[PDB]
Amino acid sequence: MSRSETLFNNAQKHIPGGVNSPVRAFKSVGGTPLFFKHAEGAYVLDEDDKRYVDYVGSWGPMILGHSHPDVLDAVRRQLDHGLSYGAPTALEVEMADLVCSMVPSMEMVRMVSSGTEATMSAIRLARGYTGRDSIIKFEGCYHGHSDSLLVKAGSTFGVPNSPGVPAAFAKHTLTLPFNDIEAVRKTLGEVGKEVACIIVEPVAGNMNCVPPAPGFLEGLREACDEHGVVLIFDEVMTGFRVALGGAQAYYGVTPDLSTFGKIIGGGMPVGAFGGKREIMQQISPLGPVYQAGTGNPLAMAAGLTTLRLISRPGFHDELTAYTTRMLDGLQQRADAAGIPFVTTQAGGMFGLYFSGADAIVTFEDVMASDVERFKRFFHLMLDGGVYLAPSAFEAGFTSIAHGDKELEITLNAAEKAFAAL
Amino acid sequence: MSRSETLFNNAQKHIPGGVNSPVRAFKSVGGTPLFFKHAEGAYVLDEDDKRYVDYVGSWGPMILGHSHPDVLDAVRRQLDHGLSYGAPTALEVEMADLVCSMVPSMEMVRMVSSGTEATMSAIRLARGYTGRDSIIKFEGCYHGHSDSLLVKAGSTFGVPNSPGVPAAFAKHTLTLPFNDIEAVRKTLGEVGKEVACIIVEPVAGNMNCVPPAPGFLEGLREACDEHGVVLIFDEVMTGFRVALGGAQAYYGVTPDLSTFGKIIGGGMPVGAFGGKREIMQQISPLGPVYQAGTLSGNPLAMAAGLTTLRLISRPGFHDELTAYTTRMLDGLQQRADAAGIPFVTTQAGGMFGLYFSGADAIVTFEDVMASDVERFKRFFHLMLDGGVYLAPSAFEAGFTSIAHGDKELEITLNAAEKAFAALK
Repeated sequence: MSRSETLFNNAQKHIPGGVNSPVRAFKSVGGTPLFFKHAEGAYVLDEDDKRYVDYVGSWGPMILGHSHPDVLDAVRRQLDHGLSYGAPTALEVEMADLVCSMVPSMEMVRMVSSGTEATMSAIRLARGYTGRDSIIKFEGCYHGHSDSLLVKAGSTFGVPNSPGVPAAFAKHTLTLPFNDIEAVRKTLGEVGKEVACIIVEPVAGNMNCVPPAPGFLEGLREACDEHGVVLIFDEVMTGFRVALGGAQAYYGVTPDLSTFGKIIGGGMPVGAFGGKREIMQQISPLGPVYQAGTGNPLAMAAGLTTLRLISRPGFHDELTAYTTRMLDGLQQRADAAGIPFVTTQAGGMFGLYFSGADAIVTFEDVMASDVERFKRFFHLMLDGGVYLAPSAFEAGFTSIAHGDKELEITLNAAEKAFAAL
Repeated sequence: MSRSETLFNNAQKHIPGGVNSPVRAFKSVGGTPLFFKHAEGAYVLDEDDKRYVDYVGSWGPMILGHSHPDVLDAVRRQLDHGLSYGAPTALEVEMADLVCSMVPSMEMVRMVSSGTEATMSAIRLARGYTGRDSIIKFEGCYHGHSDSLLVKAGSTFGVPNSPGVPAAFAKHTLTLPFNDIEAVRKTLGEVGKEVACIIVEPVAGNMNCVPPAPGFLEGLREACDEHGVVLIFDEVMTGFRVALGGAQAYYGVTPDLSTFGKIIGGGMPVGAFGGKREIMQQISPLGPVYQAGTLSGNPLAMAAGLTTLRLISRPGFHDELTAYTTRMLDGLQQRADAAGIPFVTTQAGGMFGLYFSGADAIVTFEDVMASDVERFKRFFHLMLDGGVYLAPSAFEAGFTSIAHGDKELEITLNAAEKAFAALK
């Protein structure tokens, strides 16, 4: 019995399912989860001293690799001055200025504790700004588990998708198909006067990685313009990763509000929301809209260091090039083994699919892929020293620490895994 | 033009109101906020290098004082392994076991990113467990700014209290007066079959410090038992501070769920919810209820929190905090009396409240609102002049730390004597 199996057994007594984060229980891939105790560069180390090339990166933040020495040094130096205060700091001013200089759509920005809180605040601001109650989201997108997002389409605009959520809290949420601009236009033509905002992951990352179809994001911008709707980009995963200026820069579409995740905290817990000044000015204390969440200096220090380091010229081109080499090598080995396989990519974000589709465009494409084969592939890849996302429905992430040695390990593991399928 | 004034002016361009946390803008006390750059023990240092005796303690977490060397050392050693070295960790098991051993009502516990998300999860679990939709909260209590809590009483149970919140999201939230057990019993007699939970700060901390009236928490427990309602204690501020086992231990009332934060990350952002096993086991992945605020225990918060929780378990820790706090409040009262300034205080362990009021005691939210809030604002700035940093709001509890000793008491009392002399 391994150290991870022992910890997992012991964890069950006081932690539901043995995990604080549900996906970590391996229910989406089978087996018992690995416990980790160390990470460095492109690698994570489990409690049984096995080292894996990491393609989760704590779900996005670790674009510099784990334990980048400049980031760690910045946190170490900040530690001397205290873990937190109850009051404003110069670091928070530096961070707000830097983020708004890097992402032009951000004219003002707020730091909060999480992406979930950032979503709550952004939608509430959109509702306050427009005087409208309803929102549009897309099936397969994730913006946090707040009650009015725990909903599916109504056959009332929405109905709860899980227990503990009152029906009334779902009635203002419309759920439309990702990458279906005509459905957006039709819905806004019918009830657009009621819709405060459209929220979207510009690259979906929580139904595996699904990039936007041609014209989709541009169509959302135009439809929102025409109907007076606030366009919200959820860049918790895509921010500073698909490109320096995020998916909005990469695809050239400017939202009214954006949410950002732990990358701006260099890996430490944090979230942010920001965007057009006229909308942001409604937030307390100068405006009447309450904020969900009430700037940790370690996260600010880590994030400032991280954002400066990834501003090096060519950073995302290098990251993109590694990712393409990896996906190319995977496709080559899947083709050689006769395994239907297709990939998606947006910068340092990728998706792997056991599917015969020519391209993954819709939620239906995702759900139609061979999930059971992915589960087997995941465990075969663990055997080869590679740690993919433990779910067929989660995007993967590369880091600047991934180099020739990690690519060789990854491709050799995949060759053996494909042979065993 | 001080460094803090320059920073506040520069912060306005890209941060709304110049602050990330609205109360930090000093709108509740007037003037412009102090920016801080260092803290140690009982002291905070502003950007102009003035030191203040601190009674905010980062709003609760710093019960050991700021920058406790053993806590900092634990974070430094944990740093050697990465900011987030992944998936479940042994530290998270160690934390869950320690919390449930220290707070016996917690049979299972989850760590999340904030107290706001802990509340969202705990209320959702209560709704799922009971099959009921409505909640009871108390006027003046704060559990996070989620939509269904941004509500006031209806004259439909609740209505939104601020813009951007649909009316439908307020209809299931009932608002009752804190410390009024008879109003709770009347409400449950009328609509109890609709009420999934009562959520309460067992000591109110977000309308200044208002301890529970005799029989109030016991009455909530009896009424919840009678009506099949889940009792939720919000111990984000009271937890590990009113007593080692929280306000639930101090007052001897056991809730069905509790929320925690602040002290359990040692100063780092984190929140938690936990309680009865039958309720908690509904949470994903084994049960059907979705969790708000998933972020597997970030290791620096787990290391800082484990070290903190062990240090505050030292024998007599909270007795020492209480004893300091009583000397301080007695000395403030003496000096206000000497100056002919109406004044009353509240205390619960390492939490306290200062009130410019002629009331014999502060029991209700109306008591808090009736007090002389403008005098508090003047008092706050006079205390800053004397090197003391109180909570910058007449509606926020104050906090003492184990680092507060004779020197800090002397500074605090001498500052207050000068401040009371300037108030009239």
